[PDB]
Amino acid sequence: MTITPQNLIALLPLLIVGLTVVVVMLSIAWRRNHFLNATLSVIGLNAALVSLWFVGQAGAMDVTPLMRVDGFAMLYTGLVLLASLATCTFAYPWLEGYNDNKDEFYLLVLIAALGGILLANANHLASLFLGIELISLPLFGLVGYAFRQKRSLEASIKYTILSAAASSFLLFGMALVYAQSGDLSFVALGKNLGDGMLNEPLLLAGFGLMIVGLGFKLSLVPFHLWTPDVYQGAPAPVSTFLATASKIAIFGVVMRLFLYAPVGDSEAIRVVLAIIAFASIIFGNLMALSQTNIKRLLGYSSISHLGYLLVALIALQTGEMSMEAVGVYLAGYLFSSLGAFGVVSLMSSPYRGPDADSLFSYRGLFWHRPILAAVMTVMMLSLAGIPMTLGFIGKFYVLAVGVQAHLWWLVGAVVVGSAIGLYYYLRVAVSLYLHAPPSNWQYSAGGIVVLISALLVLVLGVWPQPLISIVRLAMPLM
Amino acid sequence: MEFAFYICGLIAILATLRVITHTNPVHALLYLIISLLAISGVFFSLGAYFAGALEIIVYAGAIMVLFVFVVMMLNLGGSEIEQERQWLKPQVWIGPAILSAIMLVVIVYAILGVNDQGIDGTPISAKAVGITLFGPYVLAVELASMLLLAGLVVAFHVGREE
Amino acid sequence: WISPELIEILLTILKAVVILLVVVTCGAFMSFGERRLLGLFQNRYGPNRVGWGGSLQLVADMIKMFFKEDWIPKFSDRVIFTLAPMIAFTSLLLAFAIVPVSPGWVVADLNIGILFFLMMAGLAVYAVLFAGWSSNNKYSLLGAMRASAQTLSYEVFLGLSLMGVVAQAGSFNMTDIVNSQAHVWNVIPQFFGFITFAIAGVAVCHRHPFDDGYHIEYSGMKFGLFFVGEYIGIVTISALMVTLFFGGWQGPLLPPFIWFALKTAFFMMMFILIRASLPRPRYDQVMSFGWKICLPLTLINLLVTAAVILWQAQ
Amino acid sequence: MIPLQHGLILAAILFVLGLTGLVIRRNLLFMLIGLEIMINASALAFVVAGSYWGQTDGQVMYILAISLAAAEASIGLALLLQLHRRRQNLNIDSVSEMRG
Amino acid sequence: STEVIAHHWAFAIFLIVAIGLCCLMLVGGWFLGGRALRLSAKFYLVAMFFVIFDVEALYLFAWSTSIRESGWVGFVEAAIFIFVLLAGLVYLVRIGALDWTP
Amino acid sequence: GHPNLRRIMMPQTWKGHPLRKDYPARATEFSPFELTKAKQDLEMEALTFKPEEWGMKRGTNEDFMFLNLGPNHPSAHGAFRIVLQLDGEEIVDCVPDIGYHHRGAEKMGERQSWHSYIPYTDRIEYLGGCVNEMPYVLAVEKLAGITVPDRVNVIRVMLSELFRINSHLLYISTFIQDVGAMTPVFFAFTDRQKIYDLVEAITGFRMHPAWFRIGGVAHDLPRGWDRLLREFLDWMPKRLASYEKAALQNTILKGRSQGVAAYGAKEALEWGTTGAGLRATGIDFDVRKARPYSGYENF
Ligand SMILES: CCCCCCCCCCCCCCCCCC(=O)OC[C@H](COP(=O)(O)OCCN)OC(=O)CCCCCCCCCCCCCCCCC
Ligand SMILES: CCCCCCCCCCCCCCCCCC(=O)OC[C@H](COP(=O)(O)OCCN)OC(=O)CCCCCCCCCCCCCCCCC
Ligand SMILES: CCCCCCCCCCCCCCCCCC(=O)OC[C@H](COP(=O)(O)OCCN)OC(=O)CCCCCCCCCCCCCCCCC
Ligand SMILES: CCCCCCCCCCCCCCCCCC(=O)OC[C@H](COP(=O)(O)OCCN)OC(=O)CCCCCCCCCCCCCCCCC
Ligand SMILES: CCCCCCCCCCCCCCCCCC(=O)OC[C@H](COP(=O)(O)OCCN)OC(=O)CCCCCCCCCCCCCCCCC
Ligand SMILES: CCCCCCCCCCCCCCCCCC(=O)OC[C@H](COP(=O)(O)OCCN)OC(=O)CCCCCCCCCCCCCCCCC
Ligand SMILES: CCCCCCCCCCCCCCCCCCCC
Ligand SMILES: CCCCCCCCCCCCCCCCCCCC
Ligand SMILES: CCCCCCCCCCCCCCCCCCCC
Repeated sequence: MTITPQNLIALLPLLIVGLTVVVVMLSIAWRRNHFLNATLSVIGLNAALVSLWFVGQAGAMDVTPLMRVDGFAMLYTGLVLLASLATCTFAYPWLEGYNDNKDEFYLLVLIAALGGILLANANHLASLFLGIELISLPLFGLVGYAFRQKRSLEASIKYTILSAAASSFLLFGMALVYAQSGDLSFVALGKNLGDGMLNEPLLLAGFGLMIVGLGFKLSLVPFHLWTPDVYQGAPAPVSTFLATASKIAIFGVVMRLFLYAPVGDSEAIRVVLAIIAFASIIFGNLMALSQTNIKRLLGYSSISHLGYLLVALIALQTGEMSMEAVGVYLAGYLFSSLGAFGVVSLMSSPYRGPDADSLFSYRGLFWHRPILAAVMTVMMLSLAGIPMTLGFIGKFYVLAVGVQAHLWWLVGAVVVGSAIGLYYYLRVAVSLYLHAPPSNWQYSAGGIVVLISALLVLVLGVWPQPLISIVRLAMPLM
Repeated sequence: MEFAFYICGLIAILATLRVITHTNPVHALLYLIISLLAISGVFFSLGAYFAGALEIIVYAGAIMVLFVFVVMMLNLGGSEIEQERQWLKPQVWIGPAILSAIMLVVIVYAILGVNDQGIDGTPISAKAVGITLFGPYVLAVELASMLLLAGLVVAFHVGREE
Repeated sequence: WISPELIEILLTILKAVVILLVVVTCGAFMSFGERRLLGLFQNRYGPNRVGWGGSLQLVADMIKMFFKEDWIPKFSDRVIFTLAPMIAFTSLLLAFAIVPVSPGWVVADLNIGILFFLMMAGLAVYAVLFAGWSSNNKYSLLGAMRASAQTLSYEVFLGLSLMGVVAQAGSFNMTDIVNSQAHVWNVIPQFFGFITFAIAGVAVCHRHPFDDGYHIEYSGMKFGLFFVGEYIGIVTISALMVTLFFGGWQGPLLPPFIWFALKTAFFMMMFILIRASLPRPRYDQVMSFGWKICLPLTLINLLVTAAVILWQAQ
Repeated sequence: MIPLQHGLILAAILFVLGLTGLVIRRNLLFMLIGLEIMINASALAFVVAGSYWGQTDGQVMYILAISLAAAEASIGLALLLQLHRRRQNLNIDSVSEMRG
Repeated sequence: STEVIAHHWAFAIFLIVAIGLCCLMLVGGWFLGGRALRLSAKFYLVAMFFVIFDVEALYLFAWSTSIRESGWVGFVEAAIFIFVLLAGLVYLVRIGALDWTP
Repeated sequence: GHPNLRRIMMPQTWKGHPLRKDYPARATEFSPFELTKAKQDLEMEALTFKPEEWGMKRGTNEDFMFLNLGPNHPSAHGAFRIVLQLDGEEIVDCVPDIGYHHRGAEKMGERQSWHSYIPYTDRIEYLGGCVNEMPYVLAVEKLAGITVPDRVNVIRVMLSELFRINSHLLYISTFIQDVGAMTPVFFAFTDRQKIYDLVEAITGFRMHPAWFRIGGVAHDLPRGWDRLLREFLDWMPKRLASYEKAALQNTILKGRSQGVAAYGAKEALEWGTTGAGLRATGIDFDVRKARPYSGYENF
C-alpha cells in the first residue's frame, strides 16, 4: 500500500520524533550543549504529544501493510511519550554530574521513544520486530551510559546478551509462523486453518518462541532473571524508562497481536499464558519479600504487575473489557512507576562519579525530603493496589476481567500476590518515616513531575471516571 | 540445485559445530566465515540471490571483519581459555547439549507436521526485493536507518579510548 | 557422444578456461610490464636483456621463486599463513569471473554481477588481515590493521560509486550494464561515480598511493602469490572500470575484444603512471579523504542520478 | 524440489548449535559469536519460508535481521572492549557482582 | 536451457581451476628447491563505522536496481534515508569520531 | 650533574676510552665469540629493555608502547636506531641510538701525516667531498703560514659549489622519495652524473676526490673543463624547475611536509642548529658571508 497525505497525518508522532532525532543530532554536531539539546529533545517529544490530537482527528486507518493507527495506538503513543518526557526530565539533573558527554543520552531516549511509537502502531511481524529492537538497542546504550561504573557495565552486558538471545528466539518464531501461514500481518496468523485445526504444531511452535522473546521483554517468568540486575545497575532515569516505556510498548503490541491473530483464540496458548501469568505473579511477589534495595524491589514489582497485566490479557478473546482494563492498569502503573523511579532518580542526582556508590538509603527520608517521602509512600500504596489509589482501580479492573472469564486460579494468584506485595510495599513506606543517622530549576521540574504523578494517582484513585472514559474512547479496530 | 543445498547445509552445520567447540578465536572466526559462505550457498540454491549476495557482502564481509579486528586488538593468546578447556569437560557441556537436543527434537517434531509442496527455487531478484522495500516496507527502511543510527551512537559512546 | 548440447557445453567451458589462463598470464606479464613502463616513465629501459626485450624475465623470477627455499615462521599459524596468499590471488580472480570481454565470451552471466565483485572484495580484505596476524610479528600486525582500516574506509563507498551505473542500467547484470552504454559511455553521466570508483579501486587493490609491513615474513612462492594476485587485481579492476564506465567492448570499427583490450591496457598503463607520478599522502589524510569527501560524493551522485532518471521517464 | 521442512530443520539445527555455544562458553567473545550464529540461523529460516511462498518478504526480513545483527555486533564488541579495558579479562562469570 | 547449464559448468570449472592452480603453485613452491603493542580503539571505531554504513549501503543497493519501478515516492523515501545517513556522517565527523589524529 | 652519562659512540660494554693517547688505535683481533655474544645481546635487547638507562621515565601508563626503527635503514642517510615511546601514534619520547657508524676519524687524525689525512677528511660527510676537504686544508695552511693564490681560491670554491649542488640534489631527491614520489630521484641522479663528469675530469674521481692540497690543489685544471661546466650550467635550471613543478609544488607533498617538525630561532640556537635549518628561522648566518674564507667575498 502507498502513502497518502492523510496517512502522513496519521504518521505524525513518528515523523516528529524522527525529525527530533535528526535535529538533535545536527545540533550536537554544531556544538555540544547539554541544555539546548535536552530542550530540543523535550520540545520534539511535546510536539509529538500534541500532534496526537491531529492524529485523532485524522481518523483510524491502515498506514502501511505494516502500521495501523487507531485509538489504541494513540493511547500507547501518549503513554510512551509521557514516559520519555519524564525520563528526559529526570535525566538532566543526573547528567549535570556526568563528566563525559551528556548529549547522546537524549538521542538514545528519542530513538527508543520512536521504537515505542512504532510498537504502538504495529500491525505486522516486521514492524513488531523492528519496534522491539528500536526500543532495545538505545536501551543497551542507556543502561550502560555510565560504563565506567562497574554495575552499569554489568547491567549493560547482561541486557545486551540476553536481549540479543531473545531477539533471535523471537525472529526464529516469526520465521516458523511465516512458514506456516505465508503472510506476516497479524490478522493472517492462523487464517489458513479451519474445522477446528487452529492448533497447527508449526504455528504453535513459532508463537511459543515469540512468547519466549516477548516474555523476556515483559520480565515474565521464566524469562525474568535479568530484571533486578539491569534495574539496579542502570542509571536511575534509565531505570525509569526501562520500567515504564519499554514494558508499556511491548505489552501494547502483544495485546494487539493476540487480539488480531486467529491463533490468539487457541486453548494451548491460553493455558501456557495462564501458567506464565500465575508463576509471574507469585514469583515476582515472593522474590521481593526480603529486598533492601529499592531498584531490585521495583524490578520484582514489575514482574508481578506484568503478571497481573497478562491475566487481563488472557481474557481478551472472552470478555469485552479486557483491553479497557489493560489501558486503565497501564495508566496507573505508568504514573506509579514514574513517581517511584523519579524519587529514586532525584535522590540519586547529580551523578556522583563512577567510584562512589549510588545506594539509596530511603530510611528517614521524611526528615530531610518530606515531599519526596510523601510521593514515594503514595507510589508504594499505589503499587500495592490499596484503595484511594489508581493502582487499586487497575487491580479492580484485572479482578473483574478475571471473574468475568472464570479464571479462578489467576484470581487466587492475584489475591495472594497482592498480600505479599502489601507486606514489602508497606515495609518500604513505613521505612520512609523512621529515623536514620538540587538548587536549580531542572531538579525542581523533576520534583514537580513526581508530585504531579502522586496527585494524579490520588485523584484518579478516588475519581477514576475520566480515565475510564478516556480509555474507553481509545477503541481499536474490530 | 538440491545437491548444492544439502552439501552447503552440511558444510554450514559442520563448520558451526567446529565454531562452538574451538579454543582459538581466529580459527573459530574462520570456521564461522566458512559456515556463512555455506549459508550463502544455501540462499543461492533457494533462489534468494540478493540474500546470498548480502550474506557474503555484509555478514561475511563486514561483521566478521569487525569480529576479526577486535580479536587482533585484544591479542587473544588463549589466556585462561586454552589453559582450562572448561567447555571440553563433559560435566560442563552435557547439560546444555541435552537441553539443546531436546529443543531441537521439539522444533523438528513441530516442523515435520506442516504442509510442504516443496521449494521451487525460482530466483527472486534484488529488483523485486527493492520494489517491496521501498513500497510496502517503507517504514521498515526508515526506522532501520534509525536503528543503525542508534547502534552507531551506542557503539561510539561505549567504544572510545580517551 | 556427438551432440550439439555437449559440444556447446565443452565450448563454453573451453572459453572460460581460456579467459582464466589469459588473465593469469596477463597478471604475470603485468608485473613485467610494470617494470618496463616504470622504466619508460623514468627515462630508462627496465629489464631488456633476459630474452628478447626482457620478455623472458618473468619466467626467470617464476623459476627463482619456485626454487627458492620454502620457509614458514616457527611460531606462526601455518594454515592462516598459507591461506592469506590464497585469498589475495583467488578473490579478485573470481571477481574477474563476471567480466564480459566480448559478446558471447563471458564465464558467468550472473544476475548479481558487481554484487559478486563486492563479495570478492569484502572477502579480499581477509588476505591482509590473515597475513598480518599469522606472521607472529607485531610490526606486521600493526601494518595489517592500518592497511585493513584504509581498505574498509574505501570499501565503504566502492559499491555506492557503482550504484549510479547500476541505477542507469536498471540491473546488476554486466551485459545489461554494457548494453546501456551503447550510445554514451557511463564516464560522461557517472563521472563522479567514475572518479570515486577509481579512487576506491586503487585503494582496495593496495596500489600507490595507498600502499610495519605485513609481507616481510612471506618469501618464496607465497610472496609471488601475493604479487601475482595484486597484478591480477589490477587487471580485474581495470576491466571492471572499462565495462562499467567505458562501454565495455563497444566501439565503432575494431573488433569488440580489441576495443576491450585497448581500454583495459590504457587503464593498466594509468595504474603504472599513477604509481610513477603521485606522492603518498599521510594515513589520517587518506582515511579522512575516504570518509569525508568520497562517500558523501557517492551518495549525492546516486541521488542526482535517480532524480535525472525519474525526470527523464515521462 | 527442495522440501520446506529440510530448510527449516537446517535452520533449527544451526539455531540450537548457536544457543549451545552461547551457553557453554565462558568467554564473552564466544558468546557474541554464538549470538551471531543464532540470529543468522533465524534469518536463514525466514529466507527458507520466503522462498517456499515465493515472496520477497523473507529476504526483507533477512535484511532487517542482518541490520539488527550488525548493530548488535557493534554494541557487543564495544562492551567487550570496555570489559577488556577495565578488567583485563573476558570471563563472563566474573561479571556477576549484582545478585539476590 | 542449454546455455545456462553450459554457463554453470563453465563457472564451476573456472572456480575449480583457479583454486587448483593456486594450490598447485603453493605445492610446487613447497616441493622444489633445497633447504638450509596495544592497538587503539580507533581501529574498532573505523571498522564499526564501515559495518554500519555498509548495511545502509545494502539498502541503497536494493533501491538502485529498481529506481524506475519505485517512482518519485521511492525517490522521496531514499532521499530521507540518505539525509539520515549524511546527518549521521556529519555528526561523526564533527565530534571527532572520524579524526584519526587527536 | 649529567642526566645520563652513558657511552654514545662505543657500545656500553666497552673497556677504555679510545681518544686517550695510551689507547691503541688499530683494530683488535676479530673473535667470533664476541660477535656471538653481541648477537645474543642484540636478540635479548627486546626482552631486557629497561626504560631508565636511556634517560626516559614512566616505562609502561599501561599504554605507552615501544618501537624500534633500526639498525637496518634502507636509505642514503645511514643506519641508526631510534627507540620510540608511543601513545597510540603520538611520540611521547624518543632517544636516538648512534655510534653504529663510528670510524675513529679523529684518532686516525692522530695517526696520519698532515698530507696523508686528506682522504680521511673526504669520508666525514661522504656526500660533500671537496667541501669536506676545504676546512681541513685551510686549517693546516693556517698552521703552515700559507696564503694560497687567487686561482687556488677560485678552483676550490668551484669544486665546493659543484659538490654542494651534488649533495643538495641528492637531499631533495631523497626527501621527495621519502614523501612518496619515486620518479624525480632518477633525473636528479642524472644531473649528479653531469656533475660527476666534470668532477671526474678535474680530479680523477667521483665521490672522494681527495684533490685539495696543503697550499693548493693536486693538479691544474685540465684543458677543456669549461665546456663541461658550461654544459652542466645549461642542463641544470630546466631540470630544477621541472622537479619543482612535478614534486615540490604537489599539495600532497606539501601536506606531508608543511608544519611538520617546526621550531623557531631560539630552539635552533639552543641546539646548535646550522645550515638551512637555522636560516629558515630567519637568522642570517652563513659562514661564506659572516666569516668569509677561500675568496668567497669576490662572488
Ligand atoms: C527543516 C524542516 C523543519 C525542521 C524543524 C523546524 C526548525 C528547527 C530549528 C532548530 C534550531 C536549533 C538551534 C536553536 C538555537 C538557539 C540558540 C539560543 O538562543 O540558545 C540560547 C540557549 C542556550 O543554552 P543556555 O545554556 O541557556 O545558554 C546560556 C547563554 N545565553 O538555548 C535556549 O534557551 C533554548 C532555545 C530553544 C530555541 C528553539 C525552540 C524551538 C525548536 C523547534 C524545533 C524542535 C523540534 C521540532 C520537531 C517538529 C515539530 C513539528
Ligand atoms: C479462613 C481461611 C481461608 C481464607 C483466608 C483469607 C485471607 C485472609 C485471612 C488470613 C490471613 C493470613 C495472613 C498470615 C500472615 C500475616 C502477615 C504477617 O505475619 O506478617 C508479618 C511477617 C513479618 O514479621 P516477622 O515474622 O518478624 O518477619 C521476620 C522477617 N525478617 O511477614 C512475613 O513474614 C511475610 C508476609 C508475607 C505475606 C503474608 C502471607 C500471604 C499468604 C497468602 C495470603 C492470602 C490468603 C490465602 C490463604 C492462606 C491460608 C488460609
Ligand atoms: C563435491 C563434494 C564436496 C566437496 C567439498 C566441498 C566443496 C564445495 C561444495 C559446495 C559448493 C558447490 C556445490 C555444488 C554446486 C554445483 C552447481 C549446481 O549444483 O548448480 C545448481 C544451481 C544452479 O542454479 P539453478 O538455476 O537453481 O539451477 C537449476 C538448473 N536450471 O546452483 C545454485 O542454485 C547454487 C549453486 C551453489 C551455491 C554457490 C557456491 C557456494 C559455495 C559455498 C562454499 C562454502 C565453504 C566451503 C569450504 C570448504 C572447505 C572447508
Ligand atoms: C557543498 C555541498 C555539496 C554540494 C554537492 C557536491 C556533490 C555534487 C555531485 C554531483 C553529481 C552529479 C551527477 C549527474 C548525473 C546526471 C546524468 C545522468 O545520470 O543521466 C542519466 C541518463 C541515462 O539514463 P536513462 O536516460 O534513463 O537511460 C536508460 C534509458 N531508459 O544519462 C543521459 O541521458 C546522458 C546525460 C549526460 C549528462 C552529462 C553532464 C552531467 C554529468 C557530468 C558532469 C561533469 C562535471 C565536471 C566537473 C564540474 C565541477 C565540479
Ligand atoms: C580456497 C577456496 C575457498 C572456497 C571457494 C569456493 C568453494 C566452492 C568451489 C566450487 C564451486 C562449484 C560451482 C558452484 C556453482 C556455480 C554456478 C552458480 O553459482 O550457479 C547459480 C547461480 C546462477 O545464476 P544464473 O543462472 O545466472 O541465474 C538465473 C537463473 N538460472 O549463480 C549464483 O548464484 C552466483 C553466486 C554464487 C557464486 C559463488 C562463488 C564462490 C564464493 C566463495 C568464494 C571464496 C573465496 C576464497 C575464500 C575467501 C576467504 C574465506
Ligand atoms: C582502473 C581504475 C584505476 C585506474 C587509474 C586511474 C585512477 C587513479 C586514482 C588515484 C586516486 C588517488 C587519490 C589520492 C587522494 C589523496 C587525498 C589526501 O589525503 O590528500 C591530502 C592533501 C593534503 O590534505 P590536507 O588535509 O589539506 O593537509 C594539509 C596540511 N598541511 O590534500 C590535497 O592535496 C587535496 C587534493 C587531494 C587529491 C584529490 C584527488 C586526486 C586524485 C588523483 C588524480 C587523478 C587524476 C586523473 C587520473 C586519470 C583517471 C583516468
Ligand atoms: C491511601 C492513599 C494515600 C493516603 C495518604 C498517604 C500519605 C501521604 C503523605 C501525607 C503527609 C505525610 C506526613 C507524615 C508525618 C509523620 C510524622 C511521624 C512522627 C512520629
Ligand atoms: C558459574 C555459573 C554456571 C551456570 C551454568 C548453568 C548450566 C545450566 C544447565 C542446564 C541443564 C539442563 C538439562 C536438561 C534438564 C531437563 C530438560 C529441561 C526441562 C524439562
Ligand atoms: C587484458 C585483457 C584480458 C582478457 C582476458 C580474456 C581474453 C579472451 C580472449 C577472447 C578472444 C576472442 C573474442 C571473440 C572474437 C572477437 C575478437 C576477434 C579478434 C581478437
